[PDB]
Amino acid sequence: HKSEIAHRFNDLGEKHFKGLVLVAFSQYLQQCPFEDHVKLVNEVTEFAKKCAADESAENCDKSLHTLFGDKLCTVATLRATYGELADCCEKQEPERNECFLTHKDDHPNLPKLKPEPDAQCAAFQEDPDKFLGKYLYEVARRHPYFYGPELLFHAEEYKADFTECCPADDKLACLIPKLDALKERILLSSAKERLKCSSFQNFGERAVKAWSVARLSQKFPKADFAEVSKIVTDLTKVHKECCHGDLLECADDRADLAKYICEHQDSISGKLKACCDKPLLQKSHCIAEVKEDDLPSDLPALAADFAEDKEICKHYKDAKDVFLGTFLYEYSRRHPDYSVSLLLRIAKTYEATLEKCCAEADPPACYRTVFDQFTPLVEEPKSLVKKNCDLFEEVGEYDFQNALIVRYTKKAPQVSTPTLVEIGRTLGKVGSRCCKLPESERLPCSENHLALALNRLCVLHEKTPVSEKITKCCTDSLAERRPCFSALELDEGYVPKEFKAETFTFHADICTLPEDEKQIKKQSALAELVKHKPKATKEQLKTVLGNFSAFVAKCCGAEDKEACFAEEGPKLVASSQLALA
Ligand SMILES: C[C@H](C(=O)O)c1cccc(C(=O)c2ccccc2)c1
Ligand SMILES: C[C@H](C(=O)O)c1cccc(C(=O)c2ccccc2)c1
Ligand SMILES: C[C@H](C(=O)O)c1cccc(C(=O)c2ccccc2)c1
Ligand SMILES: CCCCCCCCC(=O)O
Repeated sequence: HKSEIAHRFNDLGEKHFKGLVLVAFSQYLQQCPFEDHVKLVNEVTEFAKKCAADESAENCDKSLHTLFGDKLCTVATLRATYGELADCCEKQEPERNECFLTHKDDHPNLPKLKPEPDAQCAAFQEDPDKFLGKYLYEVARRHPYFYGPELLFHAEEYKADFTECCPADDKLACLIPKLDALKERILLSSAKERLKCSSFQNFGERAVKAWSVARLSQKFPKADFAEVSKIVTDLTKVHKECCHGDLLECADDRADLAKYICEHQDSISGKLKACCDKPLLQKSHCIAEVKEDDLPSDLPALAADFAEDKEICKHYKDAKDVFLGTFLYEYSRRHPDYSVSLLLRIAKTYEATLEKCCAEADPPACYRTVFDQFTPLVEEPKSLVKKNCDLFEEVGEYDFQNALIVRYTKKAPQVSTPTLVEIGRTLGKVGSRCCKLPESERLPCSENHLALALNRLCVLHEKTPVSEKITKCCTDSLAERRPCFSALELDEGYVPKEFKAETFTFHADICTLPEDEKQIKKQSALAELVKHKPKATKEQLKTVLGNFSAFVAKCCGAEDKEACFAEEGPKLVASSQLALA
């Protein structure tokens, strides 16, 4: 391949090429308007077309990193708007691309995307290509680590909605509950992918491989070790490329893997039939979200190879990577009822037991009971899910969220109120999605979603560290994160936050808000109560938050709303300090 840009343009096609180039530049240049990005994509596409025609032509032989970085570094007002990226532009490759990746702005703090059914249908009918382009741009610049090919698929779902609802007489009623649905899927898809890039960033490639082996083995328990290894190998390279901004290489390798899985469908899973008779982007997405295959009847007993065999210490010392790899593969297949992080905890415990037993006088008598060391690792998560799902089913999403906000504020009262509310709210919505499932599917649903919310929190903590306890849980071990976070207790060294009257002061503006923005104001007050009175019992806090809810409802239903807030507000504040003693 003489011209790498021609190669990728030839393989991907103009439509997807333009999309992936837009995403690539949007994820870095988050402040630059859409119009300006379009002009940048047009110039890049023109260069690809020229190179596709004559591969010996000017600068066509240069690397994709060279061409990308050179182009990024020609953008108007770079030093002023993107001072960090501007410093990278001094450097040669591969140092320059490495600098770009380091200084990629994680949370840009742009306004929330509000659907405009009338204006967006108009823009869509006017020019749909540009309308889809704008969607890629808006999502890419808000989620800088979003997988290029996956975002193209979400753009198709976005398109499908707007083709279906714009013809309809009523638009708002048609689009909002679909665009609300699409926004959740974007948040989850973005979160899953941020965990993969975070895992690479924080724990390296060996951790991503072990996670993938565990997950694919659960999804494809029919597949043999050599098949899982092949998929994990190819998928890791895909994940590495997409996470490191190599969208063109990534889109191509992802398409190839999807083509391989579907060609070898019969020996991988019987659930891939639906996925494999679909178009390109829909196929890849379907495989990624595919239901776990039925357990094979012929899954082998593991006690013989991993507990009873007299030469395991020999197998461990000599054939280590294969032996531990085979264990993780085999143990994962037979436990779709376990979370990925639980399976990696069990693997780490298997290894640790072999280290100990194989250093001592009679190893076989020692490691014979290795499987029984897993029992505690399975019960701790199973109990917390049973316990939290009982609470959720009793009190509902709102009070469950409030329960979690109190729990975490007490664990980490140094963390900002918005973050505490966001995390407690998110893990509340986990209760809503997961607790209503069959009891066996709860733990994986819960602890896998917990991994997404904890990764979120750990990314915010990189931006603004507040707690050494949090830094340790976030950086020490991927497998041990949730346990480490669960282990945290109320820091007895913490100084109760100085009481600001203004903090618990409410006005009539609260009454016009939708129900969830109302909740957030009160949930923000709950966090502030725990911050001022952290030794207050969970029951004391439930009482006071009740008084705040009663007060808001009373004054929002008043003749003079502002006179009610102004009169009753200070009284509620004063009595609450005494109630939380
Ligand atoms: C509007 C402009 C164009 O089309 O010149 C443009 C610039 C960049 C990306 C894209 C796209 O993603 C896209 C989406 C659907 C069809 C074709 C392109 C489109
Ligand atoms: C690095 C990244 C990728 O490898 O996916 C990427 C994204 C978009 C475009 C290009 C280019 O090769 C390019 C070509 C000409 C001008 C500007 C960029 C490269
Ligand atoms: C209802 C139940 C109880 O009190 O035994 C319970 C269990 C767990 C946590 C909490 C809370 O902290 C809480 C605080 C305010 C509102 C809602 C829940 C309450
Ligand atoms: C700083 C926020 C702490 C969040 C801990 C979440 C762990 C899950 C739990 O045990 O509830």
